[PDB]
Amino acid sequence: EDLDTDNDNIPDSYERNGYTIKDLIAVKWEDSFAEQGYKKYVSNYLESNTAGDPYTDYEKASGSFDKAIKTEARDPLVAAYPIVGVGMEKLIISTN
Amino acid sequence: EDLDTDNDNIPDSYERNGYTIKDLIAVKWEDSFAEQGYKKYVSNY
Amino acid sequence: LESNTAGDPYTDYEKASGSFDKAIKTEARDPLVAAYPIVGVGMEKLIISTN
Amino acid sequence: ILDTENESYERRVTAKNLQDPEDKTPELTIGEAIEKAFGATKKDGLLYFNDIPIDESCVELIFDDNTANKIKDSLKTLSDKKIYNVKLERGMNILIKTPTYFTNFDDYNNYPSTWSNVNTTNQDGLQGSANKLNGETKIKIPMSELKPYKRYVFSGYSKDPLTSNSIIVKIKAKEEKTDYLVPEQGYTKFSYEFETTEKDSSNIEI
Amino acid sequence: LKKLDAGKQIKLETTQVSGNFGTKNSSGQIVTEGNSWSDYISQIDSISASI
Ligand SMILES: [Ca+2]
Ligand SMILES: [Ca+2]
Ligand SMILES: [Ca+2]
Ligand SMILES: [Ca+2]
Ligand SMILES: [Ca+2]
Repeated sequence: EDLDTDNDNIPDSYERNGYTIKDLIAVKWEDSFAEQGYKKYVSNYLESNTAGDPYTDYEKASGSFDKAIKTEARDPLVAAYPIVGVGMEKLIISTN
Repeated sequence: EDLDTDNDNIPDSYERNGYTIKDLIAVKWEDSFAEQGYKKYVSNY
Repeated sequence: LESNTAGDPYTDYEKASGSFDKAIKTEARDPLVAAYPIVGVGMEKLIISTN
Repeated sequence: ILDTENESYERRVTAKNLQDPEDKTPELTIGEAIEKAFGATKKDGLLYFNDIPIDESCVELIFDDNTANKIKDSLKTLSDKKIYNVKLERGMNILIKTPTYFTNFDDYNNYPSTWSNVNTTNQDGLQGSANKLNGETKIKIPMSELKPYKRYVFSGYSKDPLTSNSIIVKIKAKEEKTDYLVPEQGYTKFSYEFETTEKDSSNIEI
Repeated sequence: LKKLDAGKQIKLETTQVSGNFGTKNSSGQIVTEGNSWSDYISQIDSISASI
């Protein structure tokens, strides 16, 4: 009842029932933790990377990754993933 | 009767008679596991 | 006294056991037959030109 | 995708595979997926983005044909016919295009001009207040508050709780058009379409 | 160009393709460079049947 099947520092029951990170440690989620600023996280207790991105569930939830990653990509279910494209600002047509 | 000759975490008798994966562990296949979503696997031991 | 009797990349046990690449022919499992490719080129159409 | 004029966003959210019994990924609904993806906060369970109201009522959802089939079939067995109550599934493409101007008649007013005679202090509208007073409601949009050659849509929700007389909506943007909206005692939406032109035209009157 | 008018068709036969596969390192760390697919094409096609 305190196993870690995927070895991502978050126990199985926490990933199933909800957890949050306090002092770089995954704690069981109480409903009073909200209104303080804490978010409720859930993840796959058999996957170490639930969203399939380079970062494990703990690195995401803990925020223990690149600090330029958006705050919503700390959720083990939202993937840290860039959408890059090109946009035109002036169009120039020539005869030569 | 619980050897692993090829060292692929699945025992010989399971690979010969049928197995499935439950919680990242190879378990012996019961015919009730189907209808739950589980597939029967066999491989070279 | 030799670990590779035929002199090929594979030891006597890997050959006899078949414990190598599965595209190697069945006779090259014999420690005395060498696993060894004979590659050549063969012509299928001959084209001659003036230019 | 969330379009939110002046900035666009694109997200990927993990969805459980229902055929795999060993896929222990947490199950989400479309509303929970949207809240997790864009960091939306819910005021009355209504999922504001920053302060732009985001709901199946406050914005317009756009799917591809495969996602709309999976949503239409799951919309039947659901008691709450809310789109945000359908499960998230794999390969499901959603697009949220927030409106340029919007009013719920309760707390959010984004229009640059005003409507004629509101009559809030009600308790209908799917939430909060609504509009009343058969007298004509119109709005003047200076055509400097819109883009030159775009095609727009105008939507809202309308209820007539006694299956009574019709509503008649006319829009003067490029082709002055008129249509006959017959409400129902429940709430529905109309979504009439118009279009601007002329690069600083006359004005826009709905 | 006249065979093209007689209703013949142009075929695009792919003779080989080069590509990689991904191997996770037990923490979700995929790598693809160095994992060439051609190292398994000969071995798979030899013990298999095509459907
Ligand atoms: Ca875990
Ligand atoms: Ca996990
Ligand atoms: Ca084995
Ligand atoms: Ca020897
Ligand atoms: Ca309202």
